[PDB]
This record gives sequence, structure tokens and C-alpha cells, in this order.
Amino acid sequence: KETAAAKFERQHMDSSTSPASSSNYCNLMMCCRNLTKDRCKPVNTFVHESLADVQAVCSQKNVACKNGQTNCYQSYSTMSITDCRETGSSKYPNCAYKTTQANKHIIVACEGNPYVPVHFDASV
Amino acid sequence: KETAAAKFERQHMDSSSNYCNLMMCCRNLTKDRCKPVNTFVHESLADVQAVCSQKNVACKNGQTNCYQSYSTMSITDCRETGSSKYPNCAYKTTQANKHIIVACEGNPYVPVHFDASV
Ligand SMILES: OC[C@H]1O[C@H](O[C@H]2O[C@H](CO)[C@@H](O)[C@H](O)[C@H]2O)[C@H](O)[C@@H](O)[C@@H]1O
Repeated sequence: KETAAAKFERQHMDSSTSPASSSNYCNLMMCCRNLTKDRCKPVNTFVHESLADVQAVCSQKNVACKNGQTNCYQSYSTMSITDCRETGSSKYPNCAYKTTQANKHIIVACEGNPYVPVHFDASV
Repeated sequence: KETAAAKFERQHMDSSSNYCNLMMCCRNLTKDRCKPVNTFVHESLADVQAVCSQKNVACKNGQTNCYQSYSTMSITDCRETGSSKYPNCAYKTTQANKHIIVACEGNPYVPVHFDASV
């Protein structure tokens, strides 16, 4: 008769392998979104909220962009994001990244009609 | 030419899979009925068993042998979809990082029930 301990392991345990762990999210994603084809993009943030909520930021808190422009906007709320940045040993075409999941406000630059995000400026 | 808007979506959007459908079935949780909800923990077995030595808390049923993990653990919640119908069980998969609460018993003292994630 299965023990209570083994029933729990059966119903609930699925330890991830190294290839499947979140720490490898950035390495897979920077590659599949084509951000490592020509050189290693040093830093890049992925945003996990809906597209509606991210597009909505273009009508939220207007802030200066790092480059000096003023078509940047910060979300009023924090958003689930994942920050990818090159590890010290990363070397093109073998780019490597440290994955950091977080909840932060995002700052995006907006342009066009409709006025939507066209550049990711910072997470704060 | 890919638009400026579409380029932003490619480099930066990753909003919100059949993981629950397969695991619920591989672990025999859909054998004669669809178990309605279940949670899988992706930490090592040793780290999960160590929770029985962490924060002692009351279980939902009032027992006093529940334990909450000091740290958040990577987990996946499996919830039956609205269309799910035995023998064609179907689940929505939601990943999270939360503290887990397990009831423990036995010698050695190990988890025997998943009570909640907080
Ligand atoms: O008795 C406590 C609860 O047990 C189940 O819910 C918990 O366990 C599930 C996995 O077995 C989790 O997915 C869920 O988040 C937990 O709260 C049961 O479904 C609940 O009705 C009980 O209250």
C-alpha cells in the first residue's frame, strides 16, 4: 500500500532538471527572440504582464528618457518582469546571461499612432 | 520591415502549458476522475523535506503539524479548465514562486499533505 510519504512525492514532487530550470530562461529567450545573432545584447528585460497593460503605460507617468527625450512613461504599478544581463564569461556567439525575476515599475519610450511602446528604457 | 511596435513586442513581451495536462496524467491523478486542483514543487526533495523543520503553523483543518517554508519555492498550480470532462481531463497551468505549507508526520518526519501556498 503506497505510504503517505510516497503519495505526497507522487502528487507533488517534480524537481526541475538544469536545462529546464528558470536560471536558464534568459539564455534560451535572448537566443529565440534573436537578440544574440550579431553580438550579445548586454541587458534586456522581458515583461510578463498582458500586452494591454504594457501598452497602457504610454498613458501613465511621463518621465525623462535616459537619452534625453520626453516620450518616456513609467507604469503606475510594479509588473512581473525578468531581467537578463550578460555574465562575465559570456562571449559572442556563446552569449550567456544571468536571469533575475522581479516585480518593478517599467519605463518605456512610446511613439506612433496608436501611441505604443517602441523602446524599453529601464525597470525601477 | 518589422514595425517599431512589433520589434518592442519581440524583444520585450512574454505575457503569462500542457505541463499540467501531462503531469496530472503521468502521476495518476486523472485515472478514474479528474482531480480538480493540484500543485507540483520544483525544488529538490531535500529542500522540500526540510520544510518539516521550518515554520510550524496551523493547517487549514486545525491540525498543528503543518509547516511553512521560510523561503519561496518555484511551484506550478494545476487547475481544471471549465471544459475539462473525464476521461478528457484538461488543466490550466500557472507557475508561481511562493511559500509552501505542508503537513508532516512520521519517522523520519516528512511531508504527507500539501496544505497551501502563501
Ligand atoms: O485541506 C487544505 C486544502 O487542500 C487542497 O488545497 C490545497 O492543496 C492543493 C494541492 O493539493 C493546492 O493546489 C491548493 O492551493 C491548496 O490550498 C484542497 O483543494 C482544498 O479544498 C483544501 O482546503
